[PDB]
Amino acid sequence: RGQIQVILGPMFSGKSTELMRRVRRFQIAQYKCLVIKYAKDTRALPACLLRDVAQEALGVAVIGIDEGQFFPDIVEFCEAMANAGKTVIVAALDGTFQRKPFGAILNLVPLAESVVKLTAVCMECFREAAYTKRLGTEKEVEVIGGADKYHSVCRLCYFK
Amino acid sequence: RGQIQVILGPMFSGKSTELMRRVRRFQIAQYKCLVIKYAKDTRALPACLLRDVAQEALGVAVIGIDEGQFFPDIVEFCEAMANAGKTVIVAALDGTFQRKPFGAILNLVPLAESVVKLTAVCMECFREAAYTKRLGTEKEVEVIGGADKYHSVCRLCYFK
Amino acid sequence: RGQIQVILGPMFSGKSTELMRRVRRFQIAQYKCLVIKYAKDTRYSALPACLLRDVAQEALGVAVIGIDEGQFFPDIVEFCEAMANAGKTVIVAALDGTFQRKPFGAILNLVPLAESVVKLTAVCMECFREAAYTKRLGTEKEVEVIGGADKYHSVCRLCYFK
Amino acid sequence: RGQIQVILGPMFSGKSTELMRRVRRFQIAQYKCLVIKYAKDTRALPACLLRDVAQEALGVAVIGIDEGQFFPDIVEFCEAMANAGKTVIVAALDGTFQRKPFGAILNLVPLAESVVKLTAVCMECFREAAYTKRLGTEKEVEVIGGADKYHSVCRLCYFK
Ligand SMILES: Cc1cn([C@H]2C[C@H](O)[C@@H](COP(=O)(O)OP(=O)(O)OP(=O)(O)O)O2)c(=O)[nH]c1=O
Ligand SMILES: Cc1cn([C@H]2C[C@H](O)[C@@H](COP(=O)(O)OP(=O)(O)OP(=O)(O)O)O2)c(=O)[nH]c1=O
Ligand SMILES: Cc1cn([C@H]2C[C@H](O)[C@@H](COP(=O)(O)OP(=O)(O)OP(=O)(O)O)O2)c(=O)[nH]c1=O
Ligand SMILES: Cc1cn([C@H]2C[C@H](O)[C@@H](COP(=O)(O)OP(=O)(O)OP(=O)(O)O)O2)c(=O)[nH]c1=O
Ligand SMILES: [Mg+2]
Ligand SMILES: [Mg+2]
Ligand SMILES: [Mg+2]
Ligand SMILES: [Mg+2]
Ligand SMILES: [Zn+2]
Ligand SMILES: [Zn+2]
Ligand SMILES: [Zn+2]
Ligand SMILES: [Zn+2]
Repeated sequence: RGQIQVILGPMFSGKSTELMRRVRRFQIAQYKCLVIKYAKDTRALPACLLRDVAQEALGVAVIGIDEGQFFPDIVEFCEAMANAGKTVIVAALDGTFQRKPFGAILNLVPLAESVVKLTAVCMECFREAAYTKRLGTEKEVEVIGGADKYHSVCRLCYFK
Repeated sequence: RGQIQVILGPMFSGKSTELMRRVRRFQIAQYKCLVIKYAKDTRALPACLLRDVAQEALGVAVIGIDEGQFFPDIVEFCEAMANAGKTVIVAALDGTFQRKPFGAILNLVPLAESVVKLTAVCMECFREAAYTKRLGTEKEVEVIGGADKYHSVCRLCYFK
Repeated sequence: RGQIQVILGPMFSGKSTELMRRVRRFQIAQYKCLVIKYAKDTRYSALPACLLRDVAQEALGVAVIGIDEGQFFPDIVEFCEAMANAGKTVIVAALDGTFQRKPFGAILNLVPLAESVVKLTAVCMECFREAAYTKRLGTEKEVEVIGGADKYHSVCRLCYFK
Repeated sequence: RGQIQVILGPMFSGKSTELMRRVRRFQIAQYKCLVIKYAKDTRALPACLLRDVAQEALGVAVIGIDEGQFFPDIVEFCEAMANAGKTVIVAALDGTFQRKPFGAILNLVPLAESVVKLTAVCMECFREAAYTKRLGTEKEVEVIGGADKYHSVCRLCYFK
């Protein structure tokens, strides 16, 4: 009985922490677990493509993926692992700094048995934040960074 | 202080009921409300394009949209209404009978402050259902119908 | 495989609507369902009862039981626990707090027995932010006073104490 | 604008982890935070009574409380702090090993703006667990321990 669970939200909403909470629940109950992280975010197997890690994932019952937006093969991997009877849990940004779909990640939603969107605190007005604002002027989608380069932000502060 | 809330799920998960629950909360507190329904679902203003109802929506504080996947202008409408300070609540299928994104509806996710995926009961094995199976052989995406044409289904029953 | 699900929240949060949404999911899938309402709440908008024991026999022939306004049944705990242990799905909509923000009857005893517990939210009728509580408008002091928005406001913390 | 949030669940459901997730959200946004833990669970200020820690809590905007069931003054403390404009977040067991209310903790529910009940994995059948079973024969409520002394369990496994 396989499954895909998706944890969405802006930056600073605790997506990775929620991923680990969910994974630890199975681990403490003696399930074999594997967590995959995107190798280029360096601020628990590192990977750039999920296929590079698929043999390790096959010998496990529960798979966690952190920063799923950066994996070009996120959809085919999760779907194949869930159909092989694995529980797959994915933490990911739903939107880029432009509030557009981040990579292929939203194609998981129609495939998922569970989808949640977490919330952050607006770093500018301190209300609830749904979005991520880029502070600099860089235009490319992939720019690795933390609170130095990004603010979690509400709708009003996003457009300010 | 505008916002977009999205209620996703397969068929038979009570998306419309949850939309009404949320809308009634505001209405009981004296907010002016408008509910829009897709005119072609024959099975509360009917509409085929949201632009056709934009004038009525402008004089209201809370807008509910049922079956949002069928409006080709869902994204621009919701984003415009939320930026104009309105609370927009959207009930929508996330997936077609093929478990692919239904129209443009997933582009709302990165723009929404709240996203939830509801669950149905599998009509074939009676466990939790996340998907919709088409019973017949028709291949086009838009085919209006209820439990006579569709089953809410789990992963296993979907592929049976 | 029985179950207790609990839907909490202040007044005007849509607890009854969420109850019905959950019950209809099972019904549309061919499960036999029963909904029980508190007989003394005769407000405009499904078996009426004052004690859940009085409808136990009907409940035994069904797979899914919904209970509206569970706070008013003195036998809520033993009924739900017995039905869930007999393999039924029991769904309970109830106020968690009185107008005094105190536990409403025996209803919180269900929480340690329940596999699912949610607390819904209302809109503050005085400042229009999120409301978690119910304020009584009049001066009556007894717990049980039936009424709607004529007698009660859903209210935030600050408006509750105003 | 003060607030009480309550995180309930059986053992091994990640209540502490969810508490920290929520606290870190505020901290990363520059709020002053304090976390209080029950001093007698020695498996972040330790305390036996919340009143012993009330002066520290007054100089802070966000207060987290771990294992709230063990503080006899949980209700008056949280209510007082929330009315003073603080955000109070409480992780706690809802039920003892006998599935009875654990201390005074349920009296927080009618005072709280947010209440959630987390789930664990059944350590005996591996389905969803809502309860905690004591493995030994000791009869007193307070017995500190982990997976050595307790299993998270479903309804059926609880009564087996
Ligand atoms: C918004 C955005 C982020 N990023 C990068 C910045 C970060 O390195 C990474 C975000 O990782 P996350 O793990 O999503 O960021 P986080 O740790 O703040 O979130 P959480 O607390 O929820 O775990 O993605 C982009 O490259 N492009 C973008 O448009
Ligand atoms: C799955 C699927 C449904 N449909 C149609 C069938 C229905 O008429 C409509 C589904 O609308 P819904 O409002 O999703 O159906 P519902 O009433 O069961 O929903 P709920 O109980 O959650 O309120 O879309 C398609 O046209 N194509 C598809 O691929
Ligand atoms: C708060 C409170 C309510 N009541 C009564 C008033 C109502 O008759 C009943 C509350 O029923 P509800 O069904 O909780 O109220 P509702 O129908 O407005 O809420 P929802 O939208 O969530 O369904 O209890 C008391 O008798 N004493 C009290 O202290
Ligand atoms: C069920 C139960 C637990 N305990 C004790 C045992 C532990 O020391 C403590 C457990 O509190 P928790 O913090 O709930 O234990 P946990 O670490 O499993 O929690 P989580 O993973 O959700 O963060 O309570 C009792 O004393 N009596 C009881 O009846
Ligand atoms: Mg991260
Ligand atoms: Mg519908
Ligand atoms: Mg009601
Ligand atoms: Mg703990
Ligand atoms: Zn802001
Ligand atoms: Zn099935
Ligand atoms: Zn208010
Ligand atoms: Zn079990």
